[PDB]
Amino acid sequence: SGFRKMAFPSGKVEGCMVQVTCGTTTLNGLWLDDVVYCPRHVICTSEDMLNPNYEDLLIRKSNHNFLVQAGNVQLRVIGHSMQNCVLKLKVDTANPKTPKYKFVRIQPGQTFSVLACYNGSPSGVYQCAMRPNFTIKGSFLNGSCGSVGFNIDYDCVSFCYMHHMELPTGVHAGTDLEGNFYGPFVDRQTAQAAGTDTTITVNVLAWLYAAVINGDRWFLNRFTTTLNDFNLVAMKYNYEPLTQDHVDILGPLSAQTGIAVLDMCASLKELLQNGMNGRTILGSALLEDEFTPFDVVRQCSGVTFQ
Amino acid sequence: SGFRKMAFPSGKVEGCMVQVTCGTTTLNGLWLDDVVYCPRHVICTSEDMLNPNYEDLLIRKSNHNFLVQAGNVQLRVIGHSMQNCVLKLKVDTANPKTPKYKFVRIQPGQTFSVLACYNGSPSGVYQCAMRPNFTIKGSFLNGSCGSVGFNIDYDCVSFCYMHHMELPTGVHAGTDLEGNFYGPFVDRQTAQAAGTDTTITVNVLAWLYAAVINGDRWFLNRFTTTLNDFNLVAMKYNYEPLTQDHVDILGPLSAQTGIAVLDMCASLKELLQNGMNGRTILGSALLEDEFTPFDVVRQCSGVTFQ
Ligand SMILES: *[C@H](O)[C@H](C[C@@H]1CCNC1=O)NC(=O)[C@H](CC(C)C)NC(=O)c1cc2ccccc2[nH]1
Ligand SMILES: *[C@H](O)[C@H](C[C@@H]1CCNC1=O)NC(=O)[C@H](CC(C)C)NC(=O)c1cc2ccccc2[nH]1
Repeated sequence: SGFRKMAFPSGKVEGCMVQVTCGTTTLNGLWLDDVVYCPRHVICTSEDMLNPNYEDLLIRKSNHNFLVQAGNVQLRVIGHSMQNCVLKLKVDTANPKTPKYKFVRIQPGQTFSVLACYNGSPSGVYQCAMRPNFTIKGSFLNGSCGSVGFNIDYDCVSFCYMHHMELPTGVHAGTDLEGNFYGPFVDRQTAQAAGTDTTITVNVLAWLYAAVINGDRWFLNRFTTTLNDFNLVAMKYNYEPLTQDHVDILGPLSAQTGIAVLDMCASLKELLQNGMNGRTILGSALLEDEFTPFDVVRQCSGVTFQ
Repeated sequence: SGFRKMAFPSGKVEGCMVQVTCGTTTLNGLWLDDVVYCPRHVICTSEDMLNPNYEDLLIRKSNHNFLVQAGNVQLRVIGHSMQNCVLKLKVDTANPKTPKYKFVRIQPGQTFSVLACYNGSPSGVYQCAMRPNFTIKGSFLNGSCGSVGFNIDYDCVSFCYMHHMELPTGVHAGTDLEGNFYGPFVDRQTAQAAGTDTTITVNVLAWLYAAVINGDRWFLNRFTTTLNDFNLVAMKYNYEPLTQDHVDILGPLSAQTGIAVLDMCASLKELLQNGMNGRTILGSALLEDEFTPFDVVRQCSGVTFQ
């Protein structure tokens, strides 16, 4: 029993982190096979960062300009290219610790583990969700760029995120491993807006199911509702609209608990309309939206990887 | 910027987890050098667990009764002993992945990372605090026993916790790596009480400092207070009393932020007396007590390990 925000074990990713230095800027890169991947803004001076012409800046660079260090060892750069907002450095040595991996672009509302790194050394791990507005609520300081987000499926690491930026609102933005930003952001030193941060309704419902499974049922009420009526409440509270595919997703959880999705929608409606009256659910005084249905199932049925 | 519950990278510990089977009971063991450590209740039948005589039960066991599997490989048990509530199995093979390690017994209020495991395979990692009442608020199912808690200091893994039990209240109990329980608990299948769960006052203050550092300052008030007066509020709210050593601990954070500890105590007093008025601090509608001063500093100054 019990329900916690849980990250994937981080050992397969730890072995892939390197340090990348160009001039004075140091950040993290990901070393898979004979390629190191890092944020292209590593080539920027403090001045360049305001309005960079990355193509011109990259032109002035040669292989030997890039110091790629994996521990106390220097890798030899034999090639470089820019892909969207990521730099790919070709090196002469395949990473002997390369795990089975793929690059994926995750959808809003999905979760992943971040391995927060500095100077190519892992610092810590935590779980994040890609918000509907394509930001994450992380913990990142200067030096953290190039830290990656990932899921583990079997023995296969799916990399989905590389860290680039912090927004004025204190949230975080970055790219997939092909260098395309999640959301509207650009890699330039300007204050940028993510827009309204809507709540991941399906995730909240998953978490309510988790609560029930774990014996917290006080918020269950006598009422039911309809999708359209529920959503008419959702919209008001900046909740993502609930689709029928969302209902299909929640199906196993509904089935395991004996509680209809629309009944749970009704209980949620009351919580939105009434708040929680200074009570808690799974130790929180707020509705939590950063667990997927999958996350709930896996944690409530003790799934593993290796 | 940003502040998250963060675990240590788990790679050095992943390589130390094995599976231990005796009869039908399977759980996790920790494989360091030529010794595997696991909960002694692995030797129990469902019946035995009610009122076990571990010495008698262990007598009926021989080396060959213990199946220790590290991946698809069986280790050879050449010796067994009981130390308090932990079994030590001597095996013929030193773990080639043994990290630099020590066993420590942590104090109430300190944090550690849990690597939650099933069948000797890591499932996930999260941060916990040892509560004043010697429990932790984890996520553990049947099969999780033998999962370990740890800190990383440099390249040295300090193991501090092994999982044994879930209490009626849904919290968790276990031992140090010498097999002495944290708290009053015993390894028998009886409902056991942890007693009043007091709040780690010094940790709450650390977290308020973290909030300030991160720009959330709304709860700062115009007032100051004294230790004795503050504590007279603490006691009422089941907060651990604040000592002067606690003040010394918070010294750097006070110093970095320009906010006196007793001023912060005053702000805390108002929050205890007034609540939060449906506002949040670092994304929480509750006062958080599972970050140490050290945790705050390290996360706010990006400390690393490898
Ligand atoms: C890379 O390590 C670093 C990560 C951030 C530093 C603080 N927290 C972080 O997550 N990224 C940057 O420093 C980037 C670099 C640009 C060129 C992509 N800049 C920003 O995050 C940035 C610039 C800026 C300007 C106004 C308001 C916010 C803001 N954020
Ligand atoms: C070991 O994997 C297992 C871990 C718990 C199962 C559910 N969640 C857990 O964290 N530990 C046990 O099953 C132990 C075994 C005893 C012999 C030490 N038993 C309990 O946790 C237990 C027994 C019991 C009886 C009444 C109320 C609570 C309670 N918990």
